[PDB]
Amino acid sequence: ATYAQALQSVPETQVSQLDNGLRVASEQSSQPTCTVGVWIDAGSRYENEKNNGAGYFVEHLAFKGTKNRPGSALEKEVESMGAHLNAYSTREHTAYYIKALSKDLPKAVELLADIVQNCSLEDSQIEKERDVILQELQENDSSMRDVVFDYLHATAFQGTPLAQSVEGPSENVRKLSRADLTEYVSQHYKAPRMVLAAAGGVEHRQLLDLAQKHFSSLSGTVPAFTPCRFTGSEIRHRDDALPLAHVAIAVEGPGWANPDNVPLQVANAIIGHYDSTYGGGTHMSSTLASVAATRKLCQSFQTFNICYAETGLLGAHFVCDNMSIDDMMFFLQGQWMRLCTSATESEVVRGKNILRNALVSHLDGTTPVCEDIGRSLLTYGRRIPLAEWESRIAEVDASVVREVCSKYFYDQCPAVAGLGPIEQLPDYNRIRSGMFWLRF
Amino acid sequence: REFGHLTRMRHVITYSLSPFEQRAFPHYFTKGIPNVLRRTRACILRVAPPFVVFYLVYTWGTQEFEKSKRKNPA
Repeated sequence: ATYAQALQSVPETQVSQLDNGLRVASEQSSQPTCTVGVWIDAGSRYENEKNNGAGYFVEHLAFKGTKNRPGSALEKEVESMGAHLNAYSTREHTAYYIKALSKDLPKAVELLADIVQNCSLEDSQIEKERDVILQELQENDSSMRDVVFDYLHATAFQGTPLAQSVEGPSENVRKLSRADLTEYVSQHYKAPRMVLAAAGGVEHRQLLDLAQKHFSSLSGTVPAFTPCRFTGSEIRHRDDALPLAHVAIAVEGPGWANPDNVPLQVANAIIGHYDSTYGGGTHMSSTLASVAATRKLCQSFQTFNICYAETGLLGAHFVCDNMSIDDMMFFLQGQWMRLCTSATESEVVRGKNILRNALVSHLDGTTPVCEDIGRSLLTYGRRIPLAEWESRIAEVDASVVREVCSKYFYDQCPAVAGLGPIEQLPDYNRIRSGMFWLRF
Repeated sequence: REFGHLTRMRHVITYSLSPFEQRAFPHYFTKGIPNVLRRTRACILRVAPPFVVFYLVYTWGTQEFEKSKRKNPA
């Protein structure tokens, strides 16, 4: 194959639906292991200030027992077959999945339906998980990146439910009752909002029969989603006891289904990423990475394209000592401007190659493919094939990158989060002025 | 003295808005006028009396000086 025949030879995601509206999607291989999961259109952005944290609490109680499998029994079953049960929650999505052997798919599927359908939500377990969730909140406080991105979401989407954190404030953790959680599950764990994905040695017809045997009870065939205003704003938490400062800056980027995402991702690949444990250092094609390695300006920087249904965070996060924040801002915004006005074809080619490599390398293993299927059916209503992603990347050039980075970056108000010894984090007006060029 | 090495500061959070998200003259009169009146009552008895004394002294000196150039019958 020539990577054009290899893309054309990738197995096809097969999608069906139950009468209740539960979608069933699978990518089959010849591997002897599979990943099967449920992805739900439920998150913190669906929570208000009183219920905020309920979804994380329900994820916490997910494996602690159902009416059929009390307490540890479920875990025992999973552990007794060599399978791995995992879960996660975001501001928009929730997922419960099993990594099992291909011959364990029936039981795995059964284990999932029970988990999403019949969680006990027992009050004793609710108190134990209350204690656990409080300790995990204090554990999350120690992670400067998690805090700085929660801050970025809180100031960018202030007044909206997208500013909410996934876990909610600790006061809600202490106040959430069983009635709160049962209401959350009854309003958000619905078949039309769920996707049963499976990647690996899984036949779609057999998975569909399993879903019709285990999920057909679910809601047949309503509060959901209001848009979230973006705000140019800054939140600076100064703690000079912290050794390194974290700075996250983002403009309003596109939502999930916007084609602008493909050129913008290309542009982010042009800026790239860095940390001080890199081989390439000063020789890196990314200008910011080479300046950061030559001057030791930062410990790391990453570009990001966070997407929600209708908006997102397009920007960069960097970590540096107190005396270099300013420099890190100057060279980062400059790169943004250099892309808006003078993108240049060869680095667009490099960024396109980086994006194709990221997309292909990410989908390695049954679990990434299962997540791709579930999250893709939630965000696009479809699994976009890699051949299509390649078609969209192939139609990117320096004119396209210049135009889209102009549309999203140039002369736009960013949202800014600073955490730590951030006295040298530039004043908001100085950053905002760094978002345009007078020469241009 | 440069930004980044001025002091130690801890546990202080600041929230700011973009200038393009907010107004430049919000409540400029409904709040500004009471503030000017408050700032005027706060200082008026510290500033005004010396200038009242100057007005009186100036008034007296001028009228007296001009009261000396007048002919006194003699």
